[PDB]
Amino acid sequence: GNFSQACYNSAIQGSVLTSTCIRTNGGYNTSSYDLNSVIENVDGSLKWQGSNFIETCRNTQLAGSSELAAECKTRAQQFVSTKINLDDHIAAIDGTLKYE
Amino acid sequence: LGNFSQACYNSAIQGSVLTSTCIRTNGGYNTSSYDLNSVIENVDGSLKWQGSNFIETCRNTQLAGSSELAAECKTRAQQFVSTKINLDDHIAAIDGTLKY
Ligand SMILES: OC[C@H]1O[C@H](O[C@H]2[C@@H](O)[C@H](O)[C@@H](CO)O[C@@H]2O)[C@@H](O)[C@@H](O)[C@@H]1O
Ligand SMILES: OC[C@H]1O[C@H](O[C@H]2[C@@H](O)[C@H](O)[C@@H](CO)O[C@@H]2O)[C@@H](O)[C@@H](O)[C@@H]1O
Repeated sequence: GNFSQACYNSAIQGSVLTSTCIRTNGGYNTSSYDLNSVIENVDGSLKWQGSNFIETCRNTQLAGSSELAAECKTRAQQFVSTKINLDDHIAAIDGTLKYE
Repeated sequence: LGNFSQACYNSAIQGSVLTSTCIRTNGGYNTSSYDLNSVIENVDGSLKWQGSNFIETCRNTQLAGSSELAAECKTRAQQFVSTKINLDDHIAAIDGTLKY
């Protein structure tokens, strides 16, 4: 992961991370990644190893340079605040965001 | 700058998914899909960017023209109204793949 070490100007909109990432040989590339493919809402907590969190979470934002923050529903249908460190698994490879 | 439709053909919408066949940077074609539920919200019956999960409260999605998502979305008063959003605002063709 550790995309924040290779990328700047990051943003979250919905479930999409956008960032400007350095290419292997010099310049930069504007990249995006749909985190809904790799993050699950498990009883109100954002977790890796699943998908589809955006269906039951709201108010997604980037906190700091690499944390996704949101408000997600528990199984009992109550919203709680939750965060996950995207640097755990999101990398930049030759300027493109990828899940590792 | 979005504008995928300038490089893409045979686009279709099914549920929240856009699929299109786009010309690659150096030639040939690639087909890819994009889950618009990641980045479009239903705000009181109107589709808007800067949110997510419109599909939960919208139905009858289709492609209008070459780049417009048309749908019927529920207002706060719980009635379906027609709405459209131009996917060229934010969806681009990047070397033949749809990206935000
Ligand atoms: O329904 C979509 C939802 O399914 C899964 O989440 C379950 C649970 O962990 C959630 O707390 C509640 C919230 O209503 O929904 C499900 O029971 C996950 O796959 C989740 O990512 C997804 O949004
Ligand atoms: O419930 C899912 C729904 O939540 C949000 O939409 C709200 C509002 O704008 C809609 O008009 C009504 C329709 O019932 O629902 C909510 O109150 C948005 O996140 C929307 O994308 C989503 O489908």
